[PDB]
Amino acid sequence: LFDRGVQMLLTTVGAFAAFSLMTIAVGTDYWLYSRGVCKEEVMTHSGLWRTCCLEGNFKGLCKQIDHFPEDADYEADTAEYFLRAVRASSIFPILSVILLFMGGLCIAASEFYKTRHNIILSAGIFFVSAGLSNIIGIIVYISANAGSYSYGWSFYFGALSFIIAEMVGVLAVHMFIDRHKQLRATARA
Amino acid sequence: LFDRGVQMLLTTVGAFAAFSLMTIAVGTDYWLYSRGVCKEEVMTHSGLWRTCCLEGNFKGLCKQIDHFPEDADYEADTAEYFLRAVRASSIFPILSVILLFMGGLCIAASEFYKTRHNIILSAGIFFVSAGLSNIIGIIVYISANAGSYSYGWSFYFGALSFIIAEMVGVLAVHMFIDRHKQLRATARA
Amino acid sequence: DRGVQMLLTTVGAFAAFSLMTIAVGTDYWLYSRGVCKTEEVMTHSGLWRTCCLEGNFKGLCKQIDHFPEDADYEADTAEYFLRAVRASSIFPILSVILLFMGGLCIAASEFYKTRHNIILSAGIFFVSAGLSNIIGIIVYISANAGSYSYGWSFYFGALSFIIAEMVGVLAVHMFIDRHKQLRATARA
Amino acid sequence: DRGVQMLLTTVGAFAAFSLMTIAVGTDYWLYSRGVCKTEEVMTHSGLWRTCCLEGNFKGLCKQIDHFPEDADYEADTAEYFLRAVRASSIFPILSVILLFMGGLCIAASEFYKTRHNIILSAGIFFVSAGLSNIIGIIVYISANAGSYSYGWSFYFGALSFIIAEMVGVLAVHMFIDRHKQLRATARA
Amino acid sequence: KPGVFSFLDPLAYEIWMCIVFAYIGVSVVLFLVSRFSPYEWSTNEFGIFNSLWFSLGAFMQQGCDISPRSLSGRIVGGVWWFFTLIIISSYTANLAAFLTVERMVSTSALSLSNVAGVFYILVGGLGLAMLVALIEFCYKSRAEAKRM
Amino acid sequence: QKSKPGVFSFLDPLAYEIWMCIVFAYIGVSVVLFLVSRFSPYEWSTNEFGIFNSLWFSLGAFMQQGCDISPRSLSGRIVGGVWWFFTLIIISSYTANLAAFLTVERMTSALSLSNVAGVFYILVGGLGLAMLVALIEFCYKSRAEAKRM
Amino acid sequence: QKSKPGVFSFLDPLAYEIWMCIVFAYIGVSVVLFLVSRFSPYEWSTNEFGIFNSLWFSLGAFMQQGCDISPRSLSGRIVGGVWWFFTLIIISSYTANLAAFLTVERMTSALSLSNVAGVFYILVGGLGLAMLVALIEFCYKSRAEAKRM
Amino acid sequence: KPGVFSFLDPLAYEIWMCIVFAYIGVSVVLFLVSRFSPYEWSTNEFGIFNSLWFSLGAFMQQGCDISPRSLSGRIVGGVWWFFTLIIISSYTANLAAFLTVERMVSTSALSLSNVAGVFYILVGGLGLAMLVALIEFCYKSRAEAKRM
Ligand SMILES: [Cl-]
Ligand SMILES: [Cl-]
Ligand SMILES: [Cl-]
Ligand SMILES: [Cl-]
Repeated sequence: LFDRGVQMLLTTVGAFAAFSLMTIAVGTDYWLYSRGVCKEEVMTHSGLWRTCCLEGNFKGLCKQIDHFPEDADYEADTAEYFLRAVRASSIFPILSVILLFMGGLCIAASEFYKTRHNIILSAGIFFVSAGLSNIIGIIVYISANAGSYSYGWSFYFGALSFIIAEMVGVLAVHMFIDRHKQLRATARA
Repeated sequence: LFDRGVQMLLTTVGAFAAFSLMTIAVGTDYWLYSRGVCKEEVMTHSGLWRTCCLEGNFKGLCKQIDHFPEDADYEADTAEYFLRAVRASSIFPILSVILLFMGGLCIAASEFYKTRHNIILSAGIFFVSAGLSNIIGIIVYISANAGSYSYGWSFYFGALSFIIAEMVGVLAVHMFIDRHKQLRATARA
Repeated sequence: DRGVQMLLTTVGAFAAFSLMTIAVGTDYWLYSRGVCKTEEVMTHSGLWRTCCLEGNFKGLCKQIDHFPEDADYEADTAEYFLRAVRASSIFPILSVILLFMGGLCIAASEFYKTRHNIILSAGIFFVSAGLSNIIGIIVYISANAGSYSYGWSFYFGALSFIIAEMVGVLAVHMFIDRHKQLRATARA
Repeated sequence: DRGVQMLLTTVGAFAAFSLMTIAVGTDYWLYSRGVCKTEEVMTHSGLWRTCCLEGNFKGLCKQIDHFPEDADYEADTAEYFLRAVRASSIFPILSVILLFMGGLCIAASEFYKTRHNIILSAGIFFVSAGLSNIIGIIVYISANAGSYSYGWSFYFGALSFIIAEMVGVLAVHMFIDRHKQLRATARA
Repeated sequence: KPGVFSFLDPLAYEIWMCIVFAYIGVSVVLFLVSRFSPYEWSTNEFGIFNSLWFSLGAFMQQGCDISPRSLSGRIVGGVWWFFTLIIISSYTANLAAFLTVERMVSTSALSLSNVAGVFYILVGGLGLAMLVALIEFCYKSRAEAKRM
Repeated sequence: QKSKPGVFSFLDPLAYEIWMCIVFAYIGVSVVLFLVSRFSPYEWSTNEFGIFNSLWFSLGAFMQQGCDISPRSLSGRIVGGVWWFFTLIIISSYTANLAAFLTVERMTSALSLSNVAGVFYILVGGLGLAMLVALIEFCYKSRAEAKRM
Repeated sequence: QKSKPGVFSFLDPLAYEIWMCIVFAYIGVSVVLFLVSRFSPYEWSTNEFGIFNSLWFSLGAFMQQGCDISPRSLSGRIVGGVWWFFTLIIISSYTANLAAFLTVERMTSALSLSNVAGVFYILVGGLGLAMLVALIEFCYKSRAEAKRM
Repeated sequence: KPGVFSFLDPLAYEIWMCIVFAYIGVSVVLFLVSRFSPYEWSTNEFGIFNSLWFSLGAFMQQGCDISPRSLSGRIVGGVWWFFTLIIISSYTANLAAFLTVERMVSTSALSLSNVAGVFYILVGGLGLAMLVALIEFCYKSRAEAKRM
């Protein structure tokens, strides 16, 4: 919002925080609390890949999430199988992770060859796209889950990561705006 | 829309036409076509005051409209009695007639003592108010009637009179606008 | 005029404060049928007690019980929070306090003509008192929900809110006018 | 550019006219199951005749009867007016005529460069042809109402409407540009 | 077999007629109060043509290029706004009631036959607008050609 | 049996307490918008939100009729946003409860004029009131102009 | 049994033919508005209703999102009025038929995200498309600026 | 006994959360496409603060002081408009369904208890707005008094 050194640090720490939160969300199996089987229905905590027992006879037992169930799955249309494939792959959370990492790489590389103002713009675009990918992944996850339950901290770690991504993306575009604004003043000099 | 002599003539003939149509509507008993008794249910034509038989055993027999029926009317609150009184009196169509006549008197009187520009404004106000009174009378009539049928030409004579009243009222205000606009030009020079 | 506006502001502030004080103290908020000194009979109730009307025990007041724990029920905590808010009548009382503070600021503004921020504080107090009145009305009706009519004490409170809003508007007009006149001299 | 814009306009006008002419003449407007040459079998129908498909009498066309007077029914006259409108196909045909007239105006404009009102007439003709296409589509679907799919003849007509509106927009751009260039010379 | 103009069913014909009359009265009164006073001469663009446009936009709940600024004009606009809000909500609520009650009678989606009438009105209005524009263009061109 | 609808039966979907609180909330919103738009001498004005203009803006927002002016400061925009959300919820609630009333009858046909006679009466009363106010202003200025001259 | 709602199940209240004709009518209205606003050389422009602006005005009118510009001529106002009436009727019909669908189930609970997943997908697709278009314009101007210099 | 925030029932909580996220994403993208290009420097008043205001007004279907003029900004605005129209119609339709189904279960008017939460939100927003205005006034006065 003011000066340049503080804005650099704020954007860098925001990128690092969003990347860490999204990576933790991807790698941790606390996205949903619901009754289920982890091998009789009992309370479970589930993520993107595996679900583990909570307060059951065998606590701490994890099994891979059944994305394409066997034994007469009743089939589905191309749209529903496609959604199941996007859910199983979790590409959009991973795509968000990749875009956040590449935006951070652009921000770090902007220290070297500071005349290349197109790097900061690319970082801003990357962070905005990472937020959009996060939104799509959240919608896909909720839709696949739905069809009593609670959302865990890894789901809300992803929600917070999306928010930080847009705020960091907003700051990066401001720098591109200010860097080109500064170039107009000196040329007029 | 242009000149002054034609606008005078247009406003005068509009006032005369609206007054004649409203007076014909008030004094003629063709406002509604419905089955009823004019002394067994038969097709009837009814107005504001009396209803007469149509294609019955005794055609052309008229009786006064029962506004406050006898023989266990079941009564009502003050609101419905007040509505029935406004219906029976028909003070809004008659008030519209009076306002139209007074606006016409102002328009005719405006030619004598032409310096009194406030007369034309008064005529415009009278015509606008006559239209508003016509609207209220129509709403009261339709509400009281409905509390298969068709509306006759006397009802639509009143509808046309309201339209002419507003158009004549619009023209009268234009004259007041132009008369005072003309006084500014001559004072400017 | 400055004098007329100040007179209108002080009269309105006093009227709003007095109406709200009388509404909080009186018992004609609601007419409804209910038991007394706990037979159905029409009564009148306020914010702290209900009294029988035209009954066998006419004229006898019984304190309103805001926690009907006969069955010892709690359900959710939102109901208990609402009941605690309603029983204390914290919002009508806060509206009274804010009206009194605004009147105090208006009175003290005469002593210190140089200090223009007192008028602004009075305006803020009056607007906040009106908002407190709004919240209190909402809470009262909601608590009543979980035939009847509203008595003149209820409309004493409602009329107090409208007056407090107007006097708050007038006070802000004075803060603006004082700053405008100061700048007309400063620019000149 | 003047040349590029004129070439685009004439190509679009020709394409819209040809698509609408083919849509009106062909029989792949709707796929539905129905009897022929008056057994249920899937057929294809256009605006004048319906022909059996993959059936015992596959390839045989029967004229569509637009007045199902088996029971000698009339009901209201709005239905009869709608059937008369649909049976004649007056609106798709009028769209074809308007497209042809607009193309004629576009072609004749080269001969008379001085006359700028021909371009405006061509634009009006193209826009009116699009509107005629809209009304015809609405009438056709409404008549069908009183499983199925739409064939490529239906979408030939739909694609004709979009092209006609675009070429009409381009033609109006030329009428504007011709008048602007005339005034630049006149002012200069 | 829904009628062509069956989209008008939720309100009675008397309501539609009175809506037209009320619209005319509101437009006329707005023009009267906005323009009659020589002492306000004007600071507002509310002629009879602009008043009718304002009232039509208000009933359709669409954007306004101008809004009344005086007390009387704002009174007229406010009462017209209240009337419009009530009437439009009533239309939507009665349409929902019609469709729901027809659904529980012992396909689902609305068909084009239910709104063909509003489509016809729209296209007829487009045609009338084009005719008005071309007539104005022709009259202006004749005036200009005869002028010089 | 179904009785003849009352004159002001269009207010039925919402309870009388809701209408009263809507009026109170409208007054409070208008006053607070005027206060936060104009009290600060450092904003002198940049905006146009006087008391009359604030009342007009709030009335237009509740009737969803757009705005000739829009707040630009953070606090004015907070007021506008909360008023917008309130208006959306309340109008949707009116429409939904009216639909429920018209669908299920307790103890379907087209709405008759008697269902909306009251809003027609209010409209015509408002037109007459505006006419009276405009005439009174004109008459006041006509005497004042002649008095000065 | 009740099946899981489809992705684009928010289009269910209106038939596919209605949506197709809505698109066609929107195109026709935009083209006619542009034609009647700008063809006449005697109006040269006084208005701002080019083809792009006319499309924007018609889109805003259908979504009931106001207008940065409003037509001023008689013919443009006729186009705007008929489009407004059409939009009012169609939007009310969508809402009413959705209410009927949600009330009576053939062969009540809160709407789940699956009921409206498709609008979210379309929204994010539009955001990505706008980003791509803006980037392509910027890249085109960056090469063109350097080319000239 | 309706809950305080029972006006939010017709839509699930996931829909509300996604509405907030979509609003944020739309505002950010609108600011990005409106302002990032030095070649458009600006001709539009679409900063991040103004873009959020535009998106909020668009979702609430209220008036706009500004509207996008460029192609990308108009794309963002159009898709947001479509989203808003669908979502608001869905809220109204599901509320009507809730009320009708509750009515056909073996008083009638909506009570203040059904909508007390929106009133609480409105008054809390008025208080927060006043606090923001007074804090800004105090900070500016301290800045001015210390300046001279
Ligand atoms: Cl996992
Ligand atoms: Cl008679
Ligand atoms: Cl008490
Ligand atoms: Cl054929």
